[PDB]
Amino acid sequence: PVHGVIYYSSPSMATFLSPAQDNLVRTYFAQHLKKWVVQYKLYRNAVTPKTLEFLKQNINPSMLACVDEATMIDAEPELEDIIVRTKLWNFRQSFTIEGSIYEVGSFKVAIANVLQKSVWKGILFHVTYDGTESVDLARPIIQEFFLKCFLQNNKSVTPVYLDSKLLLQLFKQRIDTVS
Amino acid sequence: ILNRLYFFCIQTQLLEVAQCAELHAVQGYYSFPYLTFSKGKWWVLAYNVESNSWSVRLLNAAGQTLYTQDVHTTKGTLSIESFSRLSYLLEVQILLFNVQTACAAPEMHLIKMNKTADLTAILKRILAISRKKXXXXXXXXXXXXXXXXXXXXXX
Amino acid sequence: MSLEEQRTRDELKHKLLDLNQLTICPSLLKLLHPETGTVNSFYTHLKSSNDTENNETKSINGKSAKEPHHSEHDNDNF
Amino acid sequence: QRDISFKFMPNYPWEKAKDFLELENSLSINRLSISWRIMVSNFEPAIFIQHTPTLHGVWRCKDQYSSNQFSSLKNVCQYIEHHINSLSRRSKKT
Amino acid sequence: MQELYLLGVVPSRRFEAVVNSLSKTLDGPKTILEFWVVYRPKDVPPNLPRQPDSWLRLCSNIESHDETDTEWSKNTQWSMYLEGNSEPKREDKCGIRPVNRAKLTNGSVTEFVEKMGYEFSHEYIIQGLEYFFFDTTVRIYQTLIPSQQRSIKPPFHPMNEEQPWILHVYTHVADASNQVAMAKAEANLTKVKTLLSAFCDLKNVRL
Repeated sequence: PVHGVIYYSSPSMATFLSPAQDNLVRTYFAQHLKKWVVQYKLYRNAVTPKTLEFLKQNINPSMLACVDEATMIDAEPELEDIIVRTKLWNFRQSFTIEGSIYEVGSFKVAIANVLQKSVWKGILFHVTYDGTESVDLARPIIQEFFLKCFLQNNKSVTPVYLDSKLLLQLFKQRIDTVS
Repeated sequence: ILNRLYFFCIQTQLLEVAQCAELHAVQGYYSFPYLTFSKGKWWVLAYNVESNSWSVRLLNAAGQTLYTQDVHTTKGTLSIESFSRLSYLLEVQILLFNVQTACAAPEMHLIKMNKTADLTAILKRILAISRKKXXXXXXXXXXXXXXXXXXXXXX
Repeated sequence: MSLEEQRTRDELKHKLLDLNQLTICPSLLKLLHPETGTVNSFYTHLKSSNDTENNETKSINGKSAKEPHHSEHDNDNF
Repeated sequence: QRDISFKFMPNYPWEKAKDFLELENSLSINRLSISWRIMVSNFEPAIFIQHTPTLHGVWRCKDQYSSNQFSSLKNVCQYIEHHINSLSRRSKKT
Repeated sequence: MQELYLLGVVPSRRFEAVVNSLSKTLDGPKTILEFWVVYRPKDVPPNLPRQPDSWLRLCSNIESHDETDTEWSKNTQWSMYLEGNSEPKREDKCGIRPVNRAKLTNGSVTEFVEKMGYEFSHEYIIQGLEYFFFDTTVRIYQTLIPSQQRSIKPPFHPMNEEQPWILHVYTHVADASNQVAMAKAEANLTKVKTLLSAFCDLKNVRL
């Protein structure tokens, strides 16, 4: 279960890739980033940051992240949204990321266009493989086959490693979106 | 809805019959009723069934196509596809001979023998242009059977 | 005669080296001394943890993960 | 009918109960897996055959080659027939 | 989720008869034990609603969990509630208030209220029984004071020597907009009200 992730500057390639796909289609992965800032400054930072995000997960758990700066807490509600809605926390954008993991062969490809409400951000490919052995004897093998289909010129945060880890990584990747 | 069921159950049969020879039935071509099986483990040829009857339609695009009729063409299963493969690779070889004639037109030469069953309607020992089903004939007499095919060529 | 088939087993160890491309070889070599003294792609698809086997002169099972030189008694050299 | 070794491996929900209240819950919509370590080759490995009939809402083969998922038992039979055939051809390969 | 609460005092002098009655005319009893906690917001100036109901209420079933353990405070399951005020001038018919049943699952539980800046406030243990009636359900209250703060060791402290048992009929409307579902709910509670008025005196109460 060795996860992999890549950013790009080349929008709407996967839309052209799916017809080019030669293999099996499966569940359509999608998750939901959201901006959050406290309505008033007094929740400045640290213990009570203006930062917060709820990360909807269409895989299975539907367990929202409840992070006030490095404060993971899974929660199915949703109802917590409405609970937060009283007297707190302004909205502005979610720029949620739809996308559509597929089975292939030895390894599972995953795709997720970042369809911002603000037009667009950048494609975010994801990859998994049964790298049961040492990852560095496997990751280069993974990178052998981004050539098939071919991929070129990109931002490349692809950390070494079941999919739950991605949630922990989301904020880590959310940082890449801060700019 | 019942129409959907009749449409889908046949797929339920064939997919079980799809295990031998990975007929992934890739939908990257078309979702028309005729259906689109793929092949493995490898432009891409596309074996298919619909009438039901034996049929071949390599396409990308839409390339060379031809049909045959072995067996009842109703029930499977896997064994019948095992019959299919034998003639099928031979058909691919014939596609290769057509690649040759496309760029003499054409050689009377044929097999180039390969496995296995003689029950094929494809069929066997194809000559110039039209196939000459007479692989069973002696190689010296195969020229004579080919002459009989030439007699068929007159009409 | 048997030494050739054992050499084929050494070729299987070479296949384990191909898995390395994908120490134990020394102990496997000593096992080769012990033995001399006396489809698979689909197994890789199962890896796609795995198991496999090779006929003649005995049905050794080419289990792999590292590797497990299973064989048949039911002895299985490490 | 053709005499071939196999190993049926039952595990009923009601195998475990300490009272009728547990035996009551033994009967449920739960899947009931059943292993089937059929024995064919005296050399090549036995073909594991999972069987999981859900109550509502079945014959998962697994051999030396790759896993398979059926429904009709007859497909399982012919699936065995591919092995009694092609493996015999493998015996004929050398 | 718009809950439709009801209230009914039960003197302890006659409490057992009510139990023997309800058991013979309702589903259950199911055993009820739970440990409320309130974690207080502390911000100035207004507009903070800072309402007595605005104070948050985490909830946790504790009955199945063993008394001896002391690390239950996080290891136990938890949930979060708001419970807004009942709608104004609501009589005869049952009072109605919004409620939100949040849940959460992590090793970090209580800490989050501090992450919201909230701090410890009043807390109390509930014990009693619930009774099913299709959708509608009636729970009976005992608000025992814990022997120690965040402790689960009996005896727990009664508010008084003769604490009334606080009967509480309720049902949970999926959404206020559906007057149809409101009708079915008001109907069900009406039937319950008739069903147990013979040996108790329920009434609407403002909140």
